[PDB]
Amino acid sequence: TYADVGGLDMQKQEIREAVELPLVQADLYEQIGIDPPRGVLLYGPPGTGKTMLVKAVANSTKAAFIRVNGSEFVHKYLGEGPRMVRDVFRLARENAPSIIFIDEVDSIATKRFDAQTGSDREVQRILIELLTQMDGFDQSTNVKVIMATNRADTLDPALLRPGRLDRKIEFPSLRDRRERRLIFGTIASKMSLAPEADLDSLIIRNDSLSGAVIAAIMQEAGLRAVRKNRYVILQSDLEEAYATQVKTDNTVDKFDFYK
Amino acid sequence: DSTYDMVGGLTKQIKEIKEVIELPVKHPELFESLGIAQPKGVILYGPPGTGKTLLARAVAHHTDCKFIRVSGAELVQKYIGEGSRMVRELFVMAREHAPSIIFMDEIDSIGSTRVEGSGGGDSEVQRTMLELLNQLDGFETSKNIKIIMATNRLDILDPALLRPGRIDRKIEFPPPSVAARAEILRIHSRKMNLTRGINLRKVAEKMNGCSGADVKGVCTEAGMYALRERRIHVTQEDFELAVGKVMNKNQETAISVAKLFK
Amino acid sequence: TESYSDIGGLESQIQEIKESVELPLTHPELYEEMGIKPPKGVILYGAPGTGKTLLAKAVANQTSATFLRIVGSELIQKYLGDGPRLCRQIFKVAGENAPSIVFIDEIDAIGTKRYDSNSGGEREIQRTMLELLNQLDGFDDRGDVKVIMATNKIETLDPALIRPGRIDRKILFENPDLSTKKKILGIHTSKMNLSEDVNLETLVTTKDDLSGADIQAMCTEAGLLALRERRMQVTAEDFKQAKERVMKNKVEENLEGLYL
Amino acid sequence: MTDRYSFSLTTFSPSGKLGQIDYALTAVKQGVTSLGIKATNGVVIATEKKSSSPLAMSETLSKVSLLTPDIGAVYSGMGPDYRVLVDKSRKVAHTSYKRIYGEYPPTKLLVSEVAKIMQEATQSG
Amino acid sequence: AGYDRHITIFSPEGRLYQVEYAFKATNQTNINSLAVRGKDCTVVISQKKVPDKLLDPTTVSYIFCISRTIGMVVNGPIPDARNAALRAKAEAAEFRYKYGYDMPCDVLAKRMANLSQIY
Amino acid sequence: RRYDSRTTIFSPEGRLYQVEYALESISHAGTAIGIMASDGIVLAAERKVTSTLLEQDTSTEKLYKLNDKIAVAVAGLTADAEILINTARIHAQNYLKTYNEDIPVEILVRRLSDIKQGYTQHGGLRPFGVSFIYAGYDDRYGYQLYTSNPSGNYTGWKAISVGANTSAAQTLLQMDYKDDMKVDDAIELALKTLSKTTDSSALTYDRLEFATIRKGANDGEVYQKIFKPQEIKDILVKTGI
Amino acid sequence: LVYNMTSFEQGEITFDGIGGLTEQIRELREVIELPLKNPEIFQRVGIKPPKGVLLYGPPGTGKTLLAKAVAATIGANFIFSPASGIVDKYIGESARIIREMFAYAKEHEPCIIFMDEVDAIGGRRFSEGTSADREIQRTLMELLTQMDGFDNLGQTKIIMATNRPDTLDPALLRPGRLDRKVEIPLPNEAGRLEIFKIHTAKVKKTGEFDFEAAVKMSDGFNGADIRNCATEAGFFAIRDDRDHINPDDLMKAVRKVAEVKKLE
Amino acid sequence: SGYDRALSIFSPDGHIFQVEYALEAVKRGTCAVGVKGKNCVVLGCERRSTLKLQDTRITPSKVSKIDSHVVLSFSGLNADSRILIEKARVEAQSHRLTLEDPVTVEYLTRYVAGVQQRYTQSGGVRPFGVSTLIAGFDPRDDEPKLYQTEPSGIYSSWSAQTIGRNSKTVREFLEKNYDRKEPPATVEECVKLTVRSLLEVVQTGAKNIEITVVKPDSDIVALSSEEINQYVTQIEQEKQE
Ligand SMILES: Nc1ncnc2c1ncn2[C@@H]1O[C@H](COP(=O)(O)OP(=O)(O)OP(=O)(O)O)[C@@H](O)[C@H]1O
Ligand SMILES: Nc1ncnc2c1ncn2[C@@H]1O[C@H](COP(=O)(O)OP(=O)(O)OP(=O)(O)O)[C@@H](O)[C@H]1O
Ligand SMILES: Nc1ncnc2c1ncn2[C@@H]1O[C@H](COP(=O)(O)OP(=O)(O)O)[C@@H](O)[C@H]1O
Ligand SMILES: Nc1ncnc2c1ncn2[C@@H]1O[C@H](COP(=O)(O)OP(=O)(O)O)[C@@H](O)[C@H]1O
Repeated sequence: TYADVGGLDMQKQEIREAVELPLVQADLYEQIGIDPPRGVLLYGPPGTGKTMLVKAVANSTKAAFIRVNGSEFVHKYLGEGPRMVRDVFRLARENAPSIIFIDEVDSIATKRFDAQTGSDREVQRILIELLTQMDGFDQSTNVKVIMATNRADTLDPALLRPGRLDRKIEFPSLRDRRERRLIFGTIASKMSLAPEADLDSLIIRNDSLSGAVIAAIMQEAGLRAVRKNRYVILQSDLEEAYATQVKTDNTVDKFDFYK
Repeated sequence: DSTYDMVGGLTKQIKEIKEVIELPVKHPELFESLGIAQPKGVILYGPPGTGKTLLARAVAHHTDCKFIRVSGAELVQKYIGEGSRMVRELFVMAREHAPSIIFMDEIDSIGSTRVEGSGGGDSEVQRTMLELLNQLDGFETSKNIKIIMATNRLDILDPALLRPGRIDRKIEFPPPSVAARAEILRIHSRKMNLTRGINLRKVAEKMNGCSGADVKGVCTEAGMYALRERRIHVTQEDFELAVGKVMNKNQETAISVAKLFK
Repeated sequence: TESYSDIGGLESQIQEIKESVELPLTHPELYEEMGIKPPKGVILYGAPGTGKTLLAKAVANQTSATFLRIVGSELIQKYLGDGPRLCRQIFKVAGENAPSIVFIDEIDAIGTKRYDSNSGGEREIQRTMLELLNQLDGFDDRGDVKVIMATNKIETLDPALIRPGRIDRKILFENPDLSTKKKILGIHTSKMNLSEDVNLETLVTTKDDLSGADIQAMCTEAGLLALRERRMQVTAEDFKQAKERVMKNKVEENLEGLYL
Repeated sequence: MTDRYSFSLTTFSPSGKLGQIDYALTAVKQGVTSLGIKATNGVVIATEKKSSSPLAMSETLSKVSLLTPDIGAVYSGMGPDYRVLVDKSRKVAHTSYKRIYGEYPPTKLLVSEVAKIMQEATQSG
Repeated sequence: AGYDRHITIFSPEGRLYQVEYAFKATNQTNINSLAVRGKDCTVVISQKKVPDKLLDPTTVSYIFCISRTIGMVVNGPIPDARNAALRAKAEAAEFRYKYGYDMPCDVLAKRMANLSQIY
Repeated sequence: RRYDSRTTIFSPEGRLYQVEYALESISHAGTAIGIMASDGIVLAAERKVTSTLLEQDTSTEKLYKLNDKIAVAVAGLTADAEILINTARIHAQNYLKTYNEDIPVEILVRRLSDIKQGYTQHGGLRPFGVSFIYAGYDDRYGYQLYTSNPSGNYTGWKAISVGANTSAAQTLLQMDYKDDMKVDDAIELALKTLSKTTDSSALTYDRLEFATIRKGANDGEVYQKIFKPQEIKDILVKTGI
Repeated sequence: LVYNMTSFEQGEITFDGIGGLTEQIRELREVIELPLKNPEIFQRVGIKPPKGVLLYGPPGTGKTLLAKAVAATIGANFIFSPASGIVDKYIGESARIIREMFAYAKEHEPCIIFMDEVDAIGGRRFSEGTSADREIQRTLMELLTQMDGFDNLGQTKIIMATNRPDTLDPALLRPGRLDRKVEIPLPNEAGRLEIFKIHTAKVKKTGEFDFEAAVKMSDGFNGADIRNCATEAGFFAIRDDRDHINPDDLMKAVRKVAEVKKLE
Repeated sequence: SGYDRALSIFSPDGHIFQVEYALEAVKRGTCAVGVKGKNCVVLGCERRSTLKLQDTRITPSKVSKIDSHVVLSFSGLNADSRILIEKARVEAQSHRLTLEDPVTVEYLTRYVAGVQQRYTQSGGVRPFGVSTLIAGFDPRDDEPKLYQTEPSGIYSSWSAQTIGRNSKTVREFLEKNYDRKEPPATVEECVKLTVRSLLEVVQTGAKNIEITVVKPDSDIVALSSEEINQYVTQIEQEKQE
């Protein structure tokens, strides 16, 4: 949930008002008289903590909710992809007010080059199944979309405009110390650790990190000690762990490849 | 539905649409007296977020004819040789109601240029609507049916579609001028509030020709920078704030220092 | 429904279909006098906007025989084994209704190379292309039913059926020359006023790389373009603005100007 | 998602660009950082080194090198295409400018020579 | 797709592949050696595997004393190694006759490595 | 099978698709303009990039020089452009020391173009993608202005341009030009075009450079003036951007 | 049944009637048996139980006999998904199969996977045919999200067997799961008689013992070698209709059949 | 197929391809007509009126003489035409040097074809995308003659011939009018013969033409823009209706 998430002090706010506030408070939007937004987009590299935030929103929405990752769309028999896509948006407006989540679209949301194939030509019209729905003759005022991607600079601009994605949001990089101190305190505090607590010795390091690697180090450090016929606590000799979270050394193609 | 007061931004284009649509229906007698032809459907190309689909929902509000729609790729189908059946069972539903406009929002999924290594049923059902528009029985269908299609970039397609005889006009929806950009603010603002001592042309002239739909984004967003603070009313500096922002990121990835040339 | 006296241009092209279809019903004693029987088959190349379908519907106006209506995609079916029956149906009934004609159009939908695919549906057309062959020349003669097939591109398509036994002449069309643009223009314009400005032998001219179909758009696009000026009849400069428009995005010789 | 024109470097695409020089630069990124600043009285150059095996005497290698007493250089990219480049460079400082003008080159008439060592690579396939 | 059967082609991600195959083609002998310095000296060992029983073991050797005060221990298959040890036994005439004295090791590696760069 | 993999192949349609794929490269390049008029020739420029931490101030990019008489403007690739001018600067001097006088401008381009033809057929080699402008003065023909093309054919123009969006810029030049302009009619003309068909709204002094030829040498031959920034930031404000 | 055996959780092959290892098998004892035995600690720490493992190395090691065997000790359902036999030329339908099994595994209450030759997933992508290689990640990437989504179960374990480790470098998929990656051995010369003691049992052969077997087993250190030598050495005592083995047939067997096990 | 992407292989019909694809390039070029009277030769051109920015001080010129008794005209593309013109005039002045004697026209014509034969035979080379023709008089005689050349490397001797756009209209035309039963005598009918021949292409533009003729005794003479403008009218003067 929200409290289970660490340092999203900024990003956490924009969606819990772009999703929850309207259905709870919409008369005040039109008390001005404007149309609120419909779509957003969450672009940042992996492990930066995006796919889990919606799962927090899933716990607290009091609406419907749908999970479709981008690879689920395609099949071998053409024509059925889009009707599956049409089956979605009709299901949404039916069980309204509802919203939708996608965990990846870079297999779909692309630049629409000049195709000369069936594969590269059939993927495109899938994308067209979205555009003719998200803004065509038949639209509505209950659906909202939560896109997602590990990166967003290639998917076509025709998808990127207002009416479609009124509020897209960034994510931090992996070298920003403030939240790093906030995550270790978060994750570690959820369980019981040692008094010898050299965690203000690890944050200071220059290394770049995600929210995913942190789940690795603090778990596999919880592995080595629990493996020691012990009961709870994790010894301050987890120096194995941090250095065990050095995957660049485990990449010979990052060791003896270009030279 | 929406209406023609809302599609402001132009008149030259829209004043060319019912040059072909409204006249033959209401008044063919002069055109039968003059008795020359019958100009059939139309295409309108332009970049996205410009008002293509918008004009096409309005016109239905101001037509008096029946107005059939097909959204993106609801004709391409799984089994074989019934996509065509899904077509020829369309037009027969039109001729029942002799005045019948149709509409298909996008064709670049269907009507892309043909090849042999791939592209099957879709390059077939295109190869019979292309018959239905101007064939023997198409001459029968050619009486009163009118067509509108709204692509994004037309070089992709065949010429046979946009070949005249069936496509007699090819309209451009370019991104606007200052006064065009300036007005549609009001068309997306008049609901708002008694905006306080404000100009809106001094800000349009700031934002050079980007698109139209973007302007719907600044206005809705500007109120939102006023919505947070329980400031129901609207500011000036919130506008040139937002428009100066939301296009920055659009001008963020355009840079590159490859420079293998000069 | 249309007739002759509505084309003017195609003369080198039109004498054949006359020799295939319109004539032999009249004076077959010509062909036998030599000891000869006319073609069983015709085809028409593409180069669109040049009057292919127009020609076929003309002869239907005066043929004194049974005439048919097919586009290439009505043949195909869904149940995977009923398509090719349908072809034998239309040919036997034509014999029952002989002397008869057919017209299969845009058959690039059907006619393709033996692509040797892996789909499961694209096979059931190749068989459907094949009973035709086995029907049309095949094993046994069929009588006096004639084919007038059409297309828009053939330079890599229509593999094997294009041969004698099945088709005998290959008329081709292109965008006309200067000489034909003269008389063809008189066709459409022979109901309007043409107040005094005619000058037509400079209006149309070479380097107007246009079609034989766009002209009627130019003809009709002008009249209303004059109507909106509250002037029903027409002048020259009505047409000048039109030709300025419709020609605009046909071609661009930016890669030319090198062969100095 | 590129094809049929990065195969070589002597076929202009319709878009009008050469094949794989754009892709050589892709490694230049993937090498270590570097920098240099112009002051009003001097100039600086600097690089780190992520020496793979710590057992290496890191002093032996030198990212930086000499060209003259007055000129110095550094890269950010592939290694072994540097330590030959310099000998191919300072050999040119002598035979080109020095022995027909007496003294050492300025920087740009020493950099222009480096380029003519480079373009001779992108001449053929 | 190309990109692999030729040397002088970069991949679009930057890394070429053909040398990386040669970096991998060293250990077809399943041999592992070791070197270590001293206070005034240095030593090199080398594992041996002569499974068949008809090889005079004295001549099988991945060692080539190229000249005075130089040594070399190789990996990779033997024939390519001789094709390198020769060039070492050639330069040590030249650097002596051309510049006067014996080659240090560091130059001899710097020189030899430029040759394998040119390929 | 399409006919582009080598420049030694005619197409069945009778054309050499590789060469067109070079003449399109200059479209990526930066604008260049020249005007021919009474007193002397003028040129312009526009750098492709105008960022902060690189000095285009003293470092000319688009306007090299070939002799005190002749100066050029350059486009396209940069590595395949220097060697041309470093050939032209040789051929001229190798025309001087033998004939003891200056170069006629027509011979240079005739000799500089027919080598680009040499890199069009004989060998599987790249054609040099470059579109020079030539500006200079010879006595047998007075003032002169030529233009090149990486095929190898030239043309003696009056006032033209190349680079990004020249097709529109010509339309801004075809109809609003007068042969009797002295100098500054061409200047406010020239600088007005680049102001219209640019990429961004800066028009900063760094973004562009000018040059001139002038017969103002009173019975002496000729002068040049390649303007420093202080001579061109003062003129546009003196002209009304 | 449709797909695989599933072992009915009790078909009790001997994980110790084998000449394998004690360290590795005890390394696996941690990640599987300890929680399913003893949840009182992972609960006490709150760490979720582990996420799968890799077992590299080429065959002969027995890197599939232990797997279903220890699964038989705990009693889960053992199945297959050989990636060589999962790829399908069509655009989708390589990912559908992934989606069936994570679902169908959960149709059963416990279930564990044995993927093999998974390099078919983890390819270097040297061809770079974007019509294909854009899809290769598409089906692969679906695995990453189909595998650890909402599944908070302690029953659905994962295994991936991968000969040729590190051939994959499109993505090493390191962070998070794969809580072990066992340093697999080969059959040491000491383990030979540890292995020959296995298959030799259930025979009346006058012993058939020797120390000339590991020398024969030298470089033929693969379990199939010993399975087959005991096979064909069994076929030579009957070559003359004898009654019991002689150990010379073993010294004959491994010497004369590891030939194919060393040249091809 | 694949038989057409080189110069050193034969299709199974026996004929090479890259050569006669050149004949498709030359078809894309301008006209070039020539006629011989009884004692004088003429030559034409489909000059263009492109735009009002080429210097009227220097009109272009297809024609290019090599010596005072020989000329040359071509069509196709100009770059590959510039070379052999320079290898020609070089070769002629050598024949004056070595032999103290001018060139028989047949000897010249076999030198230009003697290069169009090697530039297709030995690969590593592209042909000359040009057809040409020769015109003039032999020394010490009035014998008129013109020869044609084409990139296959063969030389013929027509009496009238053309190359390029709508040549097919013309080569049939002169057959309907020109004939050896009545060979013309002097200029004003060879020109009155020719200026009408161009008209299939010229579409009534007289800023789109040039012309030359030939002398005995090693001379030539060019021609004006009004000196045709009357001939624009006598040819139209017959066209009263
Ligand atoms: N000039 C305008 N007048 C009114 N609305 C406009 C105008 N320009 C943009 N819009 C807004 O932009 C949206 C329409 O986008 P547009 O129709 O240009 O894209 P589209 O044609 O629907 O894209 P596609 O049809 O390719 O999916 C609407 O929300 C509309 O309110
Ligand atoms: N000589 C002519 N007189 C009148 N109209 C002509 C003439 N030639 C062509 N046309 C026009 O061309 C159109 C027919 O084009 P065409 O015959 O190519 O159609 P088609 O057979 O379906 O082929 P396509 O699919 O390429 O259009 C007609 O609508 C007609 O107006
Ligand atoms: N702030 C955080 N606290 C704890 N775990 C985090 C945090 N951010 C990310 N993670 C971990 O990273 C994973 C999410 O990866 P993510 O970047 O969302 O991949 P994707 O977006 O492709 O699904 C989660 O499983 C979670 O364990
Ligand atoms: N450690 C071992 N001890 C005894 N037999 C073994 C051992 N390892 C493998 N085997 C034999 O080899 C077979 C297993 O082959 P294996 O190497 O697991 O194939 P894969 O590696 O493809 O799973 C078993 O039937 C067994 O008889």
